Amino acid sequence: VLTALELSNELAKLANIEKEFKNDYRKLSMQCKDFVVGVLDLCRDSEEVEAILNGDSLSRVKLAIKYEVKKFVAHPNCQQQLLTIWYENLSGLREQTIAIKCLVVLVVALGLPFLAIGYWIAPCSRLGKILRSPFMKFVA
Amino acid sequence: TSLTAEEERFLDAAEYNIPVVRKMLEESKTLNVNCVDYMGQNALQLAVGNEHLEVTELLLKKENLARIGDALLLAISKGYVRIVEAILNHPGFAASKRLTLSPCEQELQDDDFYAYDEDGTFSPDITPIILAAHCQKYEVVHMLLMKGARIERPHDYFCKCGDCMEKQRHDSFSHSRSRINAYKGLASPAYLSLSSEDP
Ligand SMILES: [Zn+2]
Repeated sequence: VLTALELSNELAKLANIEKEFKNDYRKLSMQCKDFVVGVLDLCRDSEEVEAILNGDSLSRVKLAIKYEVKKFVAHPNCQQQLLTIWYENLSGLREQTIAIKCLVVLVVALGLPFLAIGYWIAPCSRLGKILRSPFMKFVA
Repeated sequence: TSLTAEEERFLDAAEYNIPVVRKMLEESKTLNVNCVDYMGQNALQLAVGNEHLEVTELLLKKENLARIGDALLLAISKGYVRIVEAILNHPGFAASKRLTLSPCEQELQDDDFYAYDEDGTFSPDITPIILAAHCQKYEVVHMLLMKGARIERPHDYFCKCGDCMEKQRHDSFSHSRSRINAYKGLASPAYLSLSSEDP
């Protein structure tokens, strides 16, 4: 999978450099991307999905983002893992409606100075884990 | 190639000559039935992957055998109706819950029932009935329904039972995948038409 990602990037760079056989190199890079996406698609356990998404820190997801391997990142096997970290330390809030999320954003907007000053003790408190989740960082 | 000459001859005869298999499997202390290649398929698996009902019946005549569940799954994945009938006629399915419940949670699974070549299995959550529904084999679905195999409807997404929480704690991805597989089996036109009255 790492070999296919690197080869896809190299073939895309060659497609840019040549411009004569750009279609050939783009087709080859698409072949590499398709291979990576299929190998990810074969996963049927969390262990396999993790092994694909980071090698031996989502390393392969970051590499695919860098190399514009869009179908690998957008695959449900990767998306579920990304949502796992995204909605970390907060499980019920994932299932809430969009209106509840907007209300949470409004509450955070109202009370941002209070939580900011409480961050001096938050890591020793439970609320520090809540505010340190990626979704809460985005909301903040 | 760690396999001996006699077992190699028996295995290639099973894959391809019924009299050779009959002679090798009769009144011979050697030539173990559940032997396989180093990275190949079992004798039963080779006899089921290529359609040969009589050799499969001769292989299944032995009381002690392995990879019976994998043979059933491979036969069900295709239109091998008579092979499925012969395999289901084996006493192992009748005298156990192997036919109904999924390989992952059927039992302590010390014995390699549904096991594939080395470590894998199709997904461990796919029962023979679910696989038949997935492939849309009306005859196979009908046969499995007559044997008592039904697709168990997965619980609600927000279920709070002990089993659902236990499956959600570790490998939630496998939980979601197994739910999708069960719904793919249930939403199959074959299972829909043959499983219930007023479908
Ligand atoms: Zn439940």
